[PDB]
Amino acid sequence: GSKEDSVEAVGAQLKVYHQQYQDKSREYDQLYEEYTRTSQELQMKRTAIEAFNETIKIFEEQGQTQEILLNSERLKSRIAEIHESRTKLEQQLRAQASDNREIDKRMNSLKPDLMQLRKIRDQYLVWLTQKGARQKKINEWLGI
Amino acid sequence: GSKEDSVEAVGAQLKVYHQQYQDKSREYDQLYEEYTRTSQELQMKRTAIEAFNETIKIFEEQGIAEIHESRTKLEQQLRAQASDNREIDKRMNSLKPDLMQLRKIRDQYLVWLTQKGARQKKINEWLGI
Amino acid sequence: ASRYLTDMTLEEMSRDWFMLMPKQKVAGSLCIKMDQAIMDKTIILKANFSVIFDRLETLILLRAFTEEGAIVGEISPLPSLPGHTGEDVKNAIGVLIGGLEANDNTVRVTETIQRFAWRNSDEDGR
Amino acid sequence: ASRYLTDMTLEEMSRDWFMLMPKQKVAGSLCIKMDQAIMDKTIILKANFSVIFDRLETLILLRAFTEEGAIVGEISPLPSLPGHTGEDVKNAIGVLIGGLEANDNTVRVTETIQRFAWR
Repeated sequence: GSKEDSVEAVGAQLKVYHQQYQDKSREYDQLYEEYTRTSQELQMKRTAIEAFNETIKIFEEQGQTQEILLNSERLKSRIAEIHESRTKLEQQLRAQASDNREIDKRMNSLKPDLMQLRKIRDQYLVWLTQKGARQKKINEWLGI
Repeated sequence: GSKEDSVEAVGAQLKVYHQQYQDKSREYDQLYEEYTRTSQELQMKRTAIEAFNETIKIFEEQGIAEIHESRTKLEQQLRAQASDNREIDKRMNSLKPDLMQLRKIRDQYLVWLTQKGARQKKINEWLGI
Repeated sequence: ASRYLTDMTLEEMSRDWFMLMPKQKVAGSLCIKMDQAIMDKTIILKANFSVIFDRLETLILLRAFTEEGAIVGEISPLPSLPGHTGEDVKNAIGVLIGGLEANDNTVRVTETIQRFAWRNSDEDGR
Repeated sequence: ASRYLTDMTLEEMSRDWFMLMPKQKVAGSLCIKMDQAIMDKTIILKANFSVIFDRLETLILLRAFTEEGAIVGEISPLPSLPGHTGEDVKNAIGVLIGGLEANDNTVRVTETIQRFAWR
């Protein structure tokens, strides 16, 4: 009756806020797992292209030690293919780094609403607790 | 006798909060005036030192040593006064959060009292008109 | 980040106002009072609220004024209830603006309101 | 920056607790309950609260826990009453700490409280 109806309504609003926070944090967990996965992939690709860089540094040092026919000309073509493959691998690496930055953007766009929802959920819980709502009713409103 | 008692207590608390706000505001303004004053003083001292060592160095390309000691004392004065001004800046930097929070809390108490049935005369009464 | 904007003055927030036809609705823990006896007017919405991360966070008080300064509407957090989110304030602004436009009223919001939590488009001219 | 820090979980916040000798103070709009029946105990304070500018801004809830895990004290915002400032919480925490110390109880606070609230 009035004063009890208002407490029950605040409990319903706590349920709403808690479900909203659950959804937002679920989305954030999805994005965070994706971010960690793509970061590990970026590290792998960095290591691969770094090995390529080492091999091509050997190539520089061995190309400066020459200064015909086909003893060397047969290599200086497939090795240019290896150069092109290195630069293509990096074209993929930076393309993935862009998507990783966009994922970070989407996560940082969620952090404010996430923190606000968590704080207001805890505040509604504290209010209901101060109005005499036992832990069983609080868990009813939360869900589990 | 109960609800009115709570309203009156919240009104006295609004009095206290408005007092805190208008005290820390006086403090912050007193410090801002001093910051600008010492800033302009050090600004003048910078160009004074400029002219000092400018006359020291330019007219030395040909061949009056007390001007060196004058520049020494001026550098020392500027150093100490810059330390003092930076302390004033550090002091008034930690008042802006308290000022913002106090203003928001005072306005929130005002709105709470308004919704509980406090007229404009009562609010001005708790606000010193 | 983290600021506190105030479109209204202490007198404007503390000023008494009377509703001829009181229309009081509730959006979340926010109360939206409106005088539906107002018609064919140009109304400006002025609000004090705190912002964080360049988003509206907590509404301190919103009010609606005519050109001559009279108050015709208000959005305020209820005293006995806990706080609200920025989306609650946006919904409250939307409800107030829709209810006001339903009576041939030209609602306009301030620049600070139009930045963070804003609604409304345009009314004709009565 | 701005960060909402939490020492307690949902269960610790919603948990039911009792006071055999309830002593209560009301500092501003903050209620400080404690059990005066607690003597010669080790008690830890846990708090959920917001922080802006590396400063305590708003307390959501603080509760005192024995080493076993029983809630014997609480600092909470009063419902249906306006908010508070950081200094209010800073004083209420000291009030609770002194009330616990009078009963020969040693009080410790979490690493979170010691950075933004201290004693």
